Amino acid sequence: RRSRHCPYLDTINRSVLDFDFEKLCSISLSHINAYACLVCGKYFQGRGLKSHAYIHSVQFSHHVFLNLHTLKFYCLPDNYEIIDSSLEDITYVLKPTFTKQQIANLDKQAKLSRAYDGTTYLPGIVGLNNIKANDYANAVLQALSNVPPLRNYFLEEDNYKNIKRPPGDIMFLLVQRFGELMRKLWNPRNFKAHVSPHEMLQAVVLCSKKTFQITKQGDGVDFLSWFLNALHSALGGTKKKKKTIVTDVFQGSMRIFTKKLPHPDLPAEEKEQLLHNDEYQETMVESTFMYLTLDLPTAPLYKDEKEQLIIPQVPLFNILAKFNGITEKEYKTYKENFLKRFQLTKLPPYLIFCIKRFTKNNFFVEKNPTIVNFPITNVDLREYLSEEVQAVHKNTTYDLIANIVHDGKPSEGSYRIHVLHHGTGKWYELQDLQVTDILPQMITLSEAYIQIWKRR
Amino acid sequence: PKIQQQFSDLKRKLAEVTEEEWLSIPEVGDGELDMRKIGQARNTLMDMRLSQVSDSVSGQTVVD
Amino acid sequence: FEPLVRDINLQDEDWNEFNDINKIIIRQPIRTEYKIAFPYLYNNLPHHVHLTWYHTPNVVFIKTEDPDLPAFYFDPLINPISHREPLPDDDEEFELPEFVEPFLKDTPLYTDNTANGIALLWAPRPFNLRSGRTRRALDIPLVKNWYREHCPAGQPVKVRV
Amino acid sequence: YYRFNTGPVGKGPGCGFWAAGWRVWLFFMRGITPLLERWLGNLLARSHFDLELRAAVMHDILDMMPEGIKQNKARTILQHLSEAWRCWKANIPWKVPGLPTPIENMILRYVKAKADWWTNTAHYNRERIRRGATVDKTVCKKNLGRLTRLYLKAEQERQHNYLKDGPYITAEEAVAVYTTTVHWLESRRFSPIPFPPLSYKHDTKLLILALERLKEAYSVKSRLNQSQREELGLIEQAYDNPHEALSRIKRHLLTQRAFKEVGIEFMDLYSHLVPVYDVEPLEKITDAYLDQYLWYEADKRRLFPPWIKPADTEPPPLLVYKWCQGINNLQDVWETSEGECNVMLESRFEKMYEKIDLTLLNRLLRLIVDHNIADYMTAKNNVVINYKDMNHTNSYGIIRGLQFASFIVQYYGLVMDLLVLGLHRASEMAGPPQMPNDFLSFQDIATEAAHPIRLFCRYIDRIHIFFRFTADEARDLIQRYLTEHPDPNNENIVGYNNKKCWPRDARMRLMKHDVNLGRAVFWDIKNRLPRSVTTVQWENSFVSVYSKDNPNLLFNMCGFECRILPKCRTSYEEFTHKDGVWNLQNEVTKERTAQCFLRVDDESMQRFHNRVRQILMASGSTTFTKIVNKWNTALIGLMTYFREAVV
Amino acid sequence: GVQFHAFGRVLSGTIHAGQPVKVLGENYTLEDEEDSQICTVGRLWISVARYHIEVNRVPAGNWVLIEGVDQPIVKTATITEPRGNEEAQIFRPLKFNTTSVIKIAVEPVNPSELPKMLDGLRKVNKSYPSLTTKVEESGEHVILGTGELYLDCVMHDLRKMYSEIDIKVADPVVTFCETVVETSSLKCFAETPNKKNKITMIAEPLEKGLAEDIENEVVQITWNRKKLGEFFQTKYDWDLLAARSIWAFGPDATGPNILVDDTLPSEVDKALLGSVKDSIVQGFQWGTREGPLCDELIRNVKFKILDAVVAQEPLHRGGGQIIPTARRVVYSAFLMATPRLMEPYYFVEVQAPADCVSAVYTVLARRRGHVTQDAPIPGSPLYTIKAFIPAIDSFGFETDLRTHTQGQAFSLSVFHHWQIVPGDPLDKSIVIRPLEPQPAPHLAREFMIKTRRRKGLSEDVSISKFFDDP
Amino acid sequence: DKSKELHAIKERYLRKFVFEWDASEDTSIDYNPLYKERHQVQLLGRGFIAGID
Repeated sequence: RRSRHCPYLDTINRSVLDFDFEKLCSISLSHINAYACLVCGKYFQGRGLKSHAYIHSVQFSHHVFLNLHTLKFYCLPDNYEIIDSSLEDITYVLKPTFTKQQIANLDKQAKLSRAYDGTTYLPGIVGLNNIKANDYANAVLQALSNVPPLRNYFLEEDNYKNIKRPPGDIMFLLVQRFGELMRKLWNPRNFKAHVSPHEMLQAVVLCSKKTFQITKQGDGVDFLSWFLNALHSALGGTKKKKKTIVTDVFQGSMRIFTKKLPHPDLPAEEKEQLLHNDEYQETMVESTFMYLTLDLPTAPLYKDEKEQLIIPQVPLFNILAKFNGITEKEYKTYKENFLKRFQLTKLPPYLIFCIKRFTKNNFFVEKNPTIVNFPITNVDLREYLSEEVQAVHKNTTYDLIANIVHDGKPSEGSYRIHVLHHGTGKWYELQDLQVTDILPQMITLSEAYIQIWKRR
Repeated sequence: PKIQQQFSDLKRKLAEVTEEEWLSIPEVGDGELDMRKIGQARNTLMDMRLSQVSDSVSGQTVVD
Repeated sequence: FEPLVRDINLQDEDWNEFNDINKIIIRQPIRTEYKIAFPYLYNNLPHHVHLTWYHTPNVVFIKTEDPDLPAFYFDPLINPISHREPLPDDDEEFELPEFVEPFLKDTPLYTDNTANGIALLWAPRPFNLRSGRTRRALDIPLVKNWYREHCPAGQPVKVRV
Repeated sequence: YYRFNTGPVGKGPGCGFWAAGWRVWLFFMRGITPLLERWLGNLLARSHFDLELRAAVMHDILDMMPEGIKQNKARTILQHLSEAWRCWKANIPWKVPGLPTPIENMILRYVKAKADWWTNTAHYNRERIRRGATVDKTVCKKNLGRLTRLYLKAEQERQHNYLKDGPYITAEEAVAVYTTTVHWLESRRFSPIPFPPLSYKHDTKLLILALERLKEAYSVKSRLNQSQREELGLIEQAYDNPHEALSRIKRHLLTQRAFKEVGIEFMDLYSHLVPVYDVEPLEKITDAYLDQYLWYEADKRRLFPPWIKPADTEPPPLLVYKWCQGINNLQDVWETSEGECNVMLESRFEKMYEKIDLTLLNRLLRLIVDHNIADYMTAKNNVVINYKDMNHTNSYGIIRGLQFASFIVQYYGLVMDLLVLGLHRASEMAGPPQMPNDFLSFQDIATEAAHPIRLFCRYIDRIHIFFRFTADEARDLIQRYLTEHPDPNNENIVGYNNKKCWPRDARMRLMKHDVNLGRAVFWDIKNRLPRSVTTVQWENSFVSVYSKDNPNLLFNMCGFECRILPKCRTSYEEFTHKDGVWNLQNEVTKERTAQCFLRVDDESMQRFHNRVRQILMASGSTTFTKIVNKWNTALIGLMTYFREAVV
Repeated sequence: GVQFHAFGRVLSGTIHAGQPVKVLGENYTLEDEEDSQICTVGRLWISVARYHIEVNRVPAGNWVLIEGVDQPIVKTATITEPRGNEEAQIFRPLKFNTTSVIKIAVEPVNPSELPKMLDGLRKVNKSYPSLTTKVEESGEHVILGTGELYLDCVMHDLRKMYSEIDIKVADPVVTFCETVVETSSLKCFAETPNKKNKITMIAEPLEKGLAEDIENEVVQITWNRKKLGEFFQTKYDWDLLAARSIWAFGPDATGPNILVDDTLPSEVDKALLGSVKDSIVQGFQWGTREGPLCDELIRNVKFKILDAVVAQEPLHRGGGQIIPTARRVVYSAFLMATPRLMEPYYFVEVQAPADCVSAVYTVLARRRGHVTQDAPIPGSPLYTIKAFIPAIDSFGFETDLRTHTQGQAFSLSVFHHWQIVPGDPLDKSIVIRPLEPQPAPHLAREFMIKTRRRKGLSEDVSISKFFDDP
Repeated sequence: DKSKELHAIKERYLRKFVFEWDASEDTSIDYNPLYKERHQVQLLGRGFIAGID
């Protein structure tokens, strides 16, 4: 009755509405029947008289509240639900829902999405606030959200709402919180120009047993591996369904034709005995390589005639050729010389490579500064694939989609992400909360740590 | 790792040096990445932009 | 003893909103006893603080003082009981068989060892039990219970130390 | 005793209760028995990683080497290893093409192990020295040498990365900064300082002053080096023919755009190592003449602004005293009744000297200094830093050793201040061009309250801005900071920097509004100056606020940790004029409106303790009179600088 | 410690595993069913002590430990049948024996883990029935509690079972309550915004015993007009006309405040006042719940609306304007009449040997508490000394009593009643100290100031704070 | 005592083979009288401590 004629609706402060943090009441501290205030900014509980919301509305004169679950704008002091379609922006920002077709037009991103504040922006290129030392997790999240597979999967709540997870499990929050962050980071009409990873980072901290917290920064490669494993174990529900969205979009098959060496301190006869008695035999132990740890070579620690810059460069093809069948690698296992050799059996649609640029010395932990001369336009791994199914993989022209570089000293270091945005062609480099523009030639200059390439 | 163990892997392969190799050791008394190219290009662009800005100055003096 | 975990100085915190002295109402100073008794309520960060058992009911056992007195007798120490029931009348036929008697009619309500036996119920552990294993001579400290109890009143500083 | 000896049995020797002691000694014997039994049975039967690694490598090479080559080539292999070690310690490549590949691999592995061990040892020794461990002169010398070599290698790597990564400052940001500086100069109408004319009126005076200032460094010592002797001879020759010396200086300035190698040594400060760059003698003379001329021209033309603090007019302690006096001189500088809060942010430009773009410096100085002179100064800023066997180039950092650093650093600081303070605020603080305002003074009382920024003193690489934010302004700034950086867990106060020197009663008190407003002011100051040029870190800085919940406004200027406590909050506390206290009265009423309690900053005390420790340790064979003179000089400096605060 | 298993007995029906239920919350009224949460109960066990036994269904009468309805079950709830029984009510909320008066602010040592601590606080609030938790305007995480060992157990569960982080707990305090002593100083004329309405209320302390009669539910306003009027005119000796104009019951349903419609019919229309009667009652309840002095519940008062001006249109009269005006008028009335803070006094029954009763009396002397009655236990040598020590200074009293008696005396506590603070709350002539206990006469002003500082409210509450003229 | 009690309240708010343990290392110096002079354990007039006469 009183709807569509609410005078109090003309006092909502859109600028102060930030629905990123936890959805709890101001005084009640209860997550049930919450109702945020569209004027007072904060969120209270209840939707009627004798409830905290009515008291907060009467006392502070803030006479417009929206229920965080019912998604309806109501005049709490008068208990008269309002009806105004001009307020749909608040509901969209609170609950970002992507249409069936809008979740596929992400490549048709032409117009820049201007936030409700005074800042034009583009969806996907958004900063996650660096709450203490959250740089590694923020970078990993902003890079994983770039992949259209994962972004599309997390942009549809139906794809994960009906997952049969055990009732007494907390890991399901990671699959639920990451979806909210992915949806918010792709909002075309977000009230602000950035999204806070507070909820997702807190969930990650809780669901990791005091590992990769927001207080002390962690390794980007380790954080990415842990997040991928948690998403793969959380996407599946009440079964061993290995065909998860993450497992299908970023996990491939590698066939490690590995072997071992008999002994370094043995004569020809004793070595040949183990070489023939299957004690130094070659075996195929093909596994699922979700991340290919392409190891960079250690810096020579010596100058030369060439290389006016004293930073030892290295080509990507030589770096990635180690995983090929021909290139053999040795593992210094206990009381054995595990001389192995890998071979990529099957390539994932979005290969994720993480170059281990940091190692541990005999008395410290140094970071290798060698640069990875990786062309960021076109590349093919068919020159390093397995000969058995070389022609089986029709598509092999992979292009890098996102690079995360950890600049600075190992102890005190910053984690910057250089991501190649779709829609346009600019490969923007994003800080914790600063979005800049990076030249494509400059992308291959900064020492990359984790890279994700699309196979096209 | 023992100091010996440290150089153990090298010492094992070090025996492969031939007699000529172990006797020719002299007395100690006697495409590609162009890293500087991008830096030079950026510096030139910045200098050109500044000079364009500096071309709008009013009374900058110069003694030949 | 020396602190298990190093404790920062008082000045390490600077008038925090929950640490402002100008807001705490002071009635009595919380001594170390009042903190060691309720560690979880009167000690911030009580890491590895073993709780203590609440008061067990008082053992109101009137110890004997004279063997002449009977075993189960109302001693003067026990406070007197003030003697101030819809009992059915005897007009009915509630008659018991001639063989009905109390179970221990022949057994007396007191005995020579009865009072002494009831005394051993409340006693130091070796006296409390009636069957034990012969422990080692060195493994039987005859003075541990004295030290464990509170120090005697008016003792010199050396004895207290 | 105290239990048994009671009643009729008094003190005596008859106590025969020995079970407890018997048990204790039986337990002690049972515990001791295994050790003594093992000893008796055994009786009756029948930090240095460098030397160790070198010995291991030598043993491995010798055992691998044949007997036909181990007669004399072992010394050759040792010499090759020594050459490899000295090569990695000076960035000089070790190239032995005539050596076996396995031998080269072993040498490289040994060099890497020794480098890691040396780096770890140097880091540990530097940490121990900073903490205050007990060392000697040899250990201190070795640690200083290793630290200097490591710093030189790190600086070479940083310069190489800067060349590889290009200029950090973007073109758009640089253009905007240049436009702002040009607008500021045009508003100030600063006439550029031309090249020194052929008949400058005060050329002889400036040359003599520069020669005197350069000669004063060469104190009468036991002897002087050959380079020092040549420098003294050149100084004498300049003092002999001033006209010819000035002509040579002008010729070098107009032509010598490629100087020689400038040496680099590190002063053995216990806490903060600092470099000592020595320019070439003729180059040093030319630089000193240029610096004196530029300083005189800037003073004549009023190039440097008043808020640039270090000057001859006010010594640093007087600068702190003047800042304290002028803080209370602002209208209603303490009236928190209306909810107003005043925040004085103390910050420093981290790596300001190191992160100075040479190209930007050349493009900016040309707007003020003579174009030829600016180009000469920019070229001099680029040199080959030479130290022992290590030589590296410089492209992204101004050399502090050059005599022209003062003018260059002053111009860079002025540009940074104009960026931070803003165009309108800087104009109001410098007054009209016709009648410029004095230091820490506004042209009018209305112009003092025209913006939150009220007082600001741009010291050398150390900023300090006093902002009197109104209640509405403080609320708006807090809202903006929360919008751009929300902290719903109330974690803003988890990192606020308070002064542990002052007691807990006088410190910032870390309130809810106070901490948030301080963080907002720090962010707004940091968000003004671009991070590409120079960024004031939120950790090493300090934002202190005074409000209804914070009664004391604490500041740390010129190494004197002060704490102004207004009398409005210092009531019921009589004034006892101790030496440490500094009664800061009013301006018009002349009454004591506050009391600026002062104390020596902990950094100054640490520096004094380090100097005393160095003097005691580096005494050595010096006579007791020399040590006494050094101690007297240190004490005189400490007492004369912190005249009052020392009590 | 992650999931919660609600426990109750089926009054009817048969709850079975996997059944969809409609768990009506503690405030799921019939008019506003918004508190309902349709859930799917499942996997319920039987009520065993140390090893629960599962079951498929639960017949009406047995005690069922459901598993899944815990999401909306904060304190107490009644599980109903969805799609049916549309005319249903929620079982009445629990009425506890005693009232919680102790308050303790808690904050994490590391503010990073605040969400974990607040989640644990919500869980422990659900666990303990009488536990009350809230966040005040000062941001403190105050949690109530009956005594001392109660709160010790609450913390030993909060910091070690639910939220494994370390939490810092402030010094325990006592939830003070406001109270008026004298009558209203003058008539307070409070007006609603836009000046459409002008209410007026005169405050007066309630007759002795009537507060304890209302709080004991003896005088139930739920009864009809006749019974309440008789119980007020006879027991309370109120005028037969005055007792026939009651409006509400102060802060709660059973509250120590009485709202009386003392409007003269010659000046105020009964129907027009009734049009604002609901708003006036809501405002009075909110004010009595809040309090004008230290933001605390006001007890033992009888606020009477002397008169009121009411506009015609509901747009101008009532709605969102009468309630704030009502709260302002209530605060002004409770402040104009000479107020006084009240503190909880906890009855303590120390059972000690008669040889040590003197030490028990000596211990209670230093806590501003009188030994009400001493008496020996019939048949037992140990006497049972009974006292009433104020709760404010009663923190740690058990440890002192059991320490001064060498561990031969134990005592308990329960909030028997409330007493007025010795001093005056609105006394600006009394100084305070940061670490020196205020003397006996300087307690009320110190209590008021320290409460308004801890709660973060304005440090000054003058008689002309909420008044219309200022 | 009283001054000591106030100081304690404020505080709460904010080689050589030594044979005999010196009295400095002793405890039980309590400002409060209730925790300093406490009623002894009188065992109902029929018991006492051990060892003493």
